[PDB]
Amino acid sequence: KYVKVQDFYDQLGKYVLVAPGKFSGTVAATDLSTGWTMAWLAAWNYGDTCPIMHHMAAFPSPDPYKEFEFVVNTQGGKNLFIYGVPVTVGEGMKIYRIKYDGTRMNLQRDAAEVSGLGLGVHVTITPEADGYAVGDGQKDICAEFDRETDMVRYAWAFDWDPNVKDLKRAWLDGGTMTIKRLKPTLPGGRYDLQGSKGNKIDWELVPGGELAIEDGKVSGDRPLHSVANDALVFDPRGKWAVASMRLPGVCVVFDRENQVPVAVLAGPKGTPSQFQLVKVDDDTWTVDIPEVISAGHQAGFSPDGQSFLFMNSLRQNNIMVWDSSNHDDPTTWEKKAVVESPDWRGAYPNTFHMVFTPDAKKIYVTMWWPSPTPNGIAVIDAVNWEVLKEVDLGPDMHTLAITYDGKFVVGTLSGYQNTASAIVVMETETDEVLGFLPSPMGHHDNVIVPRTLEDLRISRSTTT
Amino acid sequence: KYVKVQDFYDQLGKYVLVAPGKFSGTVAATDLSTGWTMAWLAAWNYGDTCPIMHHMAAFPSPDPYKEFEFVVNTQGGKNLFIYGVPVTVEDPGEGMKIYRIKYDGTRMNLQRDAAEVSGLGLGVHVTITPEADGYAVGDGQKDICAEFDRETDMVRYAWAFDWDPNVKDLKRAWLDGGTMTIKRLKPTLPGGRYDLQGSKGNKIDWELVPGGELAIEDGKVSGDRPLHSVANDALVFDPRGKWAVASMRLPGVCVVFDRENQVPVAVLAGPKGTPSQFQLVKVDDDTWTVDIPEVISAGHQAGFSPDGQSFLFMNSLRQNNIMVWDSSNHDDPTTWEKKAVVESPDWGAYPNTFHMVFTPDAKKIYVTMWWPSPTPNGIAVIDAVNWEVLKEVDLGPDMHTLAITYDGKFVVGTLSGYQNTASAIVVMETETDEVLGFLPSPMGHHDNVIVPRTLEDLRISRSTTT
Ligand SMILES: [Cu+2]
Ligand SMILES: [Cu+2]
Ligand SMILES: [Cu+2]
Ligand SMILES: [Cu+2]
Ligand SMILES: [Cu+2]
Ligand SMILES: [Cu+2]
Ligand SMILES: [Cu+2]
Ligand SMILES: [Cu+2]
Ligand SMILES: [Cu+2]
Ligand SMILES: [Cu+2]
Ligand SMILES: [Cu+2]
Ligand SMILES: [Cu+2]
Ligand SMILES: [Cu+2]
Ligand SMILES: [Cu+2]
Ligand SMILES: [Cu+2]
Repeated sequence: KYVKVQDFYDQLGKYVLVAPGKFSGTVAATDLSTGWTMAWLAAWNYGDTCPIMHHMAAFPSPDPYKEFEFVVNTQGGKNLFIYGVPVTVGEGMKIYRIKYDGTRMNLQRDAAEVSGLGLGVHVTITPEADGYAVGDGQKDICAEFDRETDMVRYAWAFDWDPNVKDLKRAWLDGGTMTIKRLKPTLPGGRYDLQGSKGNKIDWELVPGGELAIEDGKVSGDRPLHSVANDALVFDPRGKWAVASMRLPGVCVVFDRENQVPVAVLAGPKGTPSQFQLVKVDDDTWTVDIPEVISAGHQAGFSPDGQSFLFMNSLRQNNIMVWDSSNHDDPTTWEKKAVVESPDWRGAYPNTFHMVFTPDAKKIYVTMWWPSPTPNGIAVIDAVNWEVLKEVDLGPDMHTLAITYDGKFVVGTLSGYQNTASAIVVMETETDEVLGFLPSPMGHHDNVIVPRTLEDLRISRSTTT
Repeated sequence: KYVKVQDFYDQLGKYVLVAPGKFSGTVAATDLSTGWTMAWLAAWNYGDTCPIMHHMAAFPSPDPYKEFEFVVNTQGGKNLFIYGVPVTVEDPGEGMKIYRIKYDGTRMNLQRDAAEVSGLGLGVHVTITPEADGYAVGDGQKDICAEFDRETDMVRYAWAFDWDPNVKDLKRAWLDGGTMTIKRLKPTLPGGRYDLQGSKGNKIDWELVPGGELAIEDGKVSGDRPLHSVANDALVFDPRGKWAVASMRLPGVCVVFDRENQVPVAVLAGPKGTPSQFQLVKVDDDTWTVDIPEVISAGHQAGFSPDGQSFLFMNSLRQNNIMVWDSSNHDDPTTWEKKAVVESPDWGAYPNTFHMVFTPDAKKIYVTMWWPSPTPNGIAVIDAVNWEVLKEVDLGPDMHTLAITYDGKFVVGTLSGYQNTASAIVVMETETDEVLGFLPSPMGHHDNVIVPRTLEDLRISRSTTT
């Protein structure tokens, strides 16, 4: 007579959802098979004073219900003032290490404290699970870190040198981006880059962002020199990592072990496949970009690593795909398809998160707009590189994760920090929305805890 | 062939849940007909220094999807060190804020701290007046309660309470009895305002915990005046109007008050094998006393059936039961006689039974069964016509409040993981009392409400019970 919600959870299998809350200041893991919050943690409790918990990634655990670790970072400073919240008040850029122990979440350490390097945007796990990487776009630094020591393996620092020394034309009329090896300054191999240290801009570029800096609405010490770095993502086949740079519309493919950049991929339609990487000294490389056609954002590899994706955003909205089958040489990576839609012609929507099915035949991609247009999810034919369908969901759509058996896509909507928020679930057989679960959180990220190294091919490792 | 969770919600109705988060420092509204959080707020975002969001009560609105308003308080100080979380801030904000918050159909807005308006900060239960024309808050660290005007946030009246133990050692301070003083608390600053914000007036440094009466007796509760505590909890209202009843955990008595004339009228004695009442004696225009010979159990949960004929006060700890008064004589609460106890062979020291909700017809009540970790907590279903336990169901760690859908169809509760482990929203239907399931809830809720539509709704919301 009465409808039981456990009938709903039962289909989804034995999977743990974890998501950070941005302005809520909490991080929260959820049992998708019973509907319980297994545990949550509020950073304010540990003396954090802008706990804007931002991006996160979970390491594989052979049994998440007994134990899992993940990495979650924060933002602070003037990131507080960006959204709808009439705030009346900490630099953020903390890299917290946290273990769920079968019962509670336990803060283990701040790794930006250990390493000396604080970084505010995407967190990713290595394909080996022996490390993680973070990027930040206020400092324009990404680094891989060791799992065991929380020390930096390599860090890279990026600078824009505009052709036109004015914020309106700084990117459009092109210029030169410098790829620089960033080395420690402090005793014991530590950096002096915690919190604010080394910010070029006093807050992260939000969506629609590149215009705000162009038009001068974004203060800081060096905005003419921003490239806004977002993510360092991983080739699921090892060796390579790719740093995405939002403003000049490029990714750089780094060699992981040899600690060198190897290819610079060009994002927009109307550019070749790659630009031309140019060694200056041992620590320094450059790349010429005659004009920037569009700012890009989302990047990621298919889980077999045959395919490599960048989202152009705003000036163009599409998905750029490269042929990445040659594991051997990323200089040989060539454009193979572009994903466009008639519905992508305007300034919005934008496509800033994704997940693949494990068989590499579909992607699911978020579709973002400011209030009030509702946001949603496009389904991508990842073989034919075609839009299959677009379902509208609601306000402020963020990330997408997928249960590892390929069956459900678990997403977050985060209400611009001030309105409706939720977890949406979508089955992947016929892509019907099964519905929404209460998520009183500002999530800009979400994971299902993975069990295996292979699981990470579709977690927060290969894509953001 | 897939189950849609939308079908779960489609049955629930057009109801809107609100719960505060305690150590999560957040408050959220959930739409029970869709799954969505409608909005959430994070107090830290407003320079709140200890955002332990604590008790809440919501005002009726013709359409809560268009607008509702609520009241939410905070705790600060050594309350932070109470739980399993190894908080690291040693010298936290004082809490005792009283937030007025409006949901405008899109978001939550912090209106004002009513405790800054009035000068009177209070940390425990928050309840709405049944004319919905104000609210009340109580507090067991400073043992004061008070009704506020909804429109000015100024105090209508405030009562301080103080204990004078027969035997002046913390072990015997309540068991060997004593005398409680009820004192009219008048404002001492310009603008009709009190000087009682933050930790001001604290007699002990934390609200006593369930089972806590022992911990204070043993000298384990620090503070200025631990011997002079009564641990006031709540000021709940007769839904017929007229009376507010104040609950005192350590003496095991509730004081009935005339809300319009601002005098106490009765003192109801909680424990089995005490009379109905104890003699309320008048000293002067501002001061009453009552002698309690000996205090045989601490009490906690206190409130009224939706029709006002019954008033309940749960003994907790030394006895565990539900004490029930014949409260039908709305003209004269000196005539309120005990008519029944509720017992259970499986009640006690624990479980501790510290929240309740009635059905709108006043036929059943759902009461919380609380234990420390790891004993499963849950809900007991009571027969309120016969005064018997019908059923108990096991749910999970750290059960807290109960609300009910206004058609009377779904009890909706919260479990709060001790601030550190599992937490959820619980749905249970009232026709045959089955547990329909759980909804993620990442908060340490000590309260939750369903936003009422009418004045009649409130009789089964945060107004009559806590
Ligand atoms: Cu982000
Ligand atoms: Cu310059
Ligand atoms: Cu991003
Ligand atoms: Cu190879
Ligand atoms: Cu967004
Ligand atoms: Cu973000
Ligand atoms: Cu996002
Ligand atoms: Cu209903
Ligand atoms: Cu309480
Ligand atoms: Cu004394
Ligand atoms: Cu209470
Ligand atoms: Cu009357
Ligand atoms: Cu509790
Ligand atoms: Cu409670
Ligand atoms: Cu409480």
